[PDB]
Amino acid sequence: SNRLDGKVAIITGGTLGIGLAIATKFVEEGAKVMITDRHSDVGEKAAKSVGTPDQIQFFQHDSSDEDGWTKLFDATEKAFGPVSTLVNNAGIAVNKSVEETTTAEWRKLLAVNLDGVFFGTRLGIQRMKNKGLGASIINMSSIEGFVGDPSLGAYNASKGAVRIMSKSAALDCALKDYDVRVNTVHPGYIKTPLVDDLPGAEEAMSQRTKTPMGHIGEPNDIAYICVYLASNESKFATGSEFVVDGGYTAQ
Amino acid sequence: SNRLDGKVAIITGGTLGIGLAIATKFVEEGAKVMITDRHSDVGEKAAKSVGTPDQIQFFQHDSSDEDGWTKLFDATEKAFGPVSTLVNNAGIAVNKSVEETTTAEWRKLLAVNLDGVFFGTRLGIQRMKNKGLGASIINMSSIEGFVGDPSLGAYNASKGAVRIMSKSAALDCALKDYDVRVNTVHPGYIKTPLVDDLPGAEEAMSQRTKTPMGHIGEPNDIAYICVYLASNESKFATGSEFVVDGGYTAQ
Amino acid sequence: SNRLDGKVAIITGGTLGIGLAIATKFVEEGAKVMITDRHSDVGEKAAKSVGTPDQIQFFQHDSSDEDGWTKLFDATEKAFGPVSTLVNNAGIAVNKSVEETTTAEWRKLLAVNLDGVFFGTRLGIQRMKNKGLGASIINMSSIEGFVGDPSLGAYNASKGAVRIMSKSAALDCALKDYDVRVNTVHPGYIKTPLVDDLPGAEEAMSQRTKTPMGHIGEPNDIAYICVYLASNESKFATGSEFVVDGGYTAQ
Amino acid sequence: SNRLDGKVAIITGGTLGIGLAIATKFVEEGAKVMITDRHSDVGEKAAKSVGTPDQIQFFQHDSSDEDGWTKLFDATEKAFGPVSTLVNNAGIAVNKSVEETTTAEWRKLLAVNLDGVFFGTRLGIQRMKNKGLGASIINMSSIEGFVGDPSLGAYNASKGAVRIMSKSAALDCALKDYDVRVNTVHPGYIKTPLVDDLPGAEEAMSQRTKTPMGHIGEPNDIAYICVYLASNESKFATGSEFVVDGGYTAQ
Ligand SMILES: [Mg+2]
Ligand SMILES: [Mg+2]
Repeated sequence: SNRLDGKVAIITGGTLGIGLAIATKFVEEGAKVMITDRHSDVGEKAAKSVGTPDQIQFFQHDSSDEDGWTKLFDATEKAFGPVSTLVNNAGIAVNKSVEETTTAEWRKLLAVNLDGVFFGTRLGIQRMKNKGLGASIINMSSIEGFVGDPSLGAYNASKGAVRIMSKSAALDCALKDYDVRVNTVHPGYIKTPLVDDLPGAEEAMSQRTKTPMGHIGEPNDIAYICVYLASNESKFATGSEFVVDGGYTAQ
Repeated sequence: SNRLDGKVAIITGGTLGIGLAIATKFVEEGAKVMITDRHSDVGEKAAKSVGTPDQIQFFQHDSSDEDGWTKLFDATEKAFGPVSTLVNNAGIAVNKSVEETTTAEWRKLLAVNLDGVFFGTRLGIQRMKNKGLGASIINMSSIEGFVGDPSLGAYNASKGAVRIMSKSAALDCALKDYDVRVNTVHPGYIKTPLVDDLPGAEEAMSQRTKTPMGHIGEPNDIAYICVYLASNESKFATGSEFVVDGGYTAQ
Repeated sequence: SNRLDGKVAIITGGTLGIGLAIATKFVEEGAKVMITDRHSDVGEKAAKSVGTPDQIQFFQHDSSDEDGWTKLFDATEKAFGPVSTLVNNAGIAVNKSVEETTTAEWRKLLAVNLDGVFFGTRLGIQRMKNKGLGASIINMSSIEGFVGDPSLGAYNASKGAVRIMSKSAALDCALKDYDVRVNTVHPGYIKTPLVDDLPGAEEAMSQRTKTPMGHIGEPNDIAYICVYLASNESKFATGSEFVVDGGYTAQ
Repeated sequence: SNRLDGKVAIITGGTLGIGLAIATKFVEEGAKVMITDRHSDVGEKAAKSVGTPDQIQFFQHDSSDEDGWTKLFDATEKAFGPVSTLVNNAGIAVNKSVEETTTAEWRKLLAVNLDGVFFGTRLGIQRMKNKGLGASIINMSSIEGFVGDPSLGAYNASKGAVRIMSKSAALDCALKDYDVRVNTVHPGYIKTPLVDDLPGAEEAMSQRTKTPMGHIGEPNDIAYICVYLASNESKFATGSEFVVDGGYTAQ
């Protein structure tokens, strides 16, 4: 409890699965939270299921929407004060090999998975630097950021981009003493909407040959590592990659 | 000599520096070559300086231009026969931190560095698969694909994407027995015409803290590794990353 | 608090610096702790400074001493019950390049840094498996396990071995459902007793060219990540590497 | 041809499989070669099957034998002149998980796989530095140096050690302008005599879930990459890892 005391966090795609879990644990640790999503209907209900308006609120926003990012930060700051933590968790997947990926699919996935993370990270640095907030930007990546998958071409590209782009940002912040850390989280297959949208994915990735533990993880598995990265407990961690994949990339 | 016998290669951005060196060594090894770039002035002059039309030719093209990619393959195949080797070397850089990167700069760099490589790789697989050519796609990455640089935000992103996207393509090709290999080359600092126009550039790059050897490489350093990857000598190498950085990433 | 409720942990080299910090946080989180070292004086004094005998105790032991490992587990189990957590933190360093390393120095460093971790890990698996303890083995590595250092030849070797050997153990435990997780922690430069004994050491370590943040970390920086890995919060994390180096390996 | 003109190489375990292939390609490229083996039953037959005494010879030696290393360098230098290339290829494997590994098996495997490579690398640097030979030390590693295997505990450890230890050596040599490069080769599964003796070995290694290409490699696959690393073609490559695993580590 209170591991995130005084923190003010923004979690994109925090109305379901992983995002929702992170929001729940964040509030549980004393942080003010603002979750985002493109569906206001479910948004409001998700925030309320986690806590009261004084601890968590919802803000309709598409991570690929650049201008919206500024409005998202203004609303969050106006409601809870200066933002200190950002979790770029919103993302989509396309079940296509590089060979069979259409340019439309390619641009659509990168708009969210890459441009969106870029927009959030860029603005996050500008808004959270030099304010003694112990700012932390957590960029949700994936095991798909370390290894490839024959049917996740576009996805693999976006995740590999986020992985290294985050290091660049981490270095710049550290070298300029911005008081902003940047790190990536690389979830292995986790029981969530994105995976439960990928035909037979959970069954396939439960096989011992894919996930050594013989089962996939749960949203809280990612929420806990995010709490650590959001808290001052990891004040010396920046530009690092934290994997929680049940052994997937160990073999 | 003849380490690339019978090969037909396409080299984007092969009219200068690294690209030109790869083209030179490729022809030298018996491969038919087609180099590209948007500048026909230097392009046509470059091809002729390497060899005659029967061994090497120039094709004006912007790697970011999707439709052009099909015309590029048709022209090459029409001149030398079925393409068997593709080197995605064309790329640009922006000297900006993630924080100071404009969306215009971001999209412009990704259009060439990411979309361009995606377009080439996707079309390459479709055209070079299942033809007993011993097809090989070499995606030029960088050390900036392994580690970040505070002032190369966008660049880092595109190189990180190419790095993992290439593994995806490598896997799909192998698993489907397409007879197509996909690997990435990660050059460290290389002494090129552009580098010479920047006062103190090579100087800073040669600092022991950056490049342990105390000096940067030359175009041929990258050409030689590309020869190996283009030849049947590396028929068992796919989805791998080959670094030639003077020890940059060793420390 | 109580993030390690019911846990029984063994921490080698837990009488000073990092080890002592891990022990402090562990007890603080409700875990019973047994620290080890070769100096009884400092050891007993250390345990008592952290807590009472019912929560923490000391056991004189050399991690390189194979037989002692069994006595260490028996004493810990006899005092607090079945061991569920093992932190292989004891290690030594030699300031020598590979070229100038004597065979005696080489064997001496590997005896502790490699054999010692092997002994603890091997026995740990045998003793902590299949007991519903949520067992966790944390092998202390280093940034020197990812990158090399011209003056830490032997050290680099032992850290590189621990890094991959741990993945092997992690996989075997997961595939056999031993209820035992294995992960490595890779600290960057940390303000340890040794570092403070070397005039100007923290200075060289703090150079931006080495640690981007401009300063080294503190013992608690490593203790916090160890708490996460020891708790059920990371039940889906195994065979992974967690880095806390102030940006050292990011560049 | 003549890609290793003037080179004088030593290849440990060069009387069979990979080692023999490397020796064959080296001589074929103009290098003088000395192959070693712990045993002498095929040493002469092997060298003679590759070429005449003026191009290749055999020297009985156990890589774990420290003193023998000096005699090996003297014999080679006496026969062909100053050694310029060293390939630490001799190694052994134990099919045991970390949990089931005996201390005897542990020490035995490390003596050859780790100590042996250390002995060769250390002496190599001392003997080949500052002589304008374009010296190159190639330390044979494995995919088991990047990822773990539940039944190769000790093996994983030794390969992870060689992987990082090599980087240390590479840095020291580069920083001190020793004119010695150090790199590692990480073969995936390779069809070797030993493999043919294990029933169903190639079958299990050819599973798509293990090797995406659906088949393992051959000795020449490793010989070719070694030629590149031994020649001046890779004068700017040092401290790097070169993987040829048929896509094993790509997924
Ligand atoms: Mg580095
Ligand atoms: Mg893998």
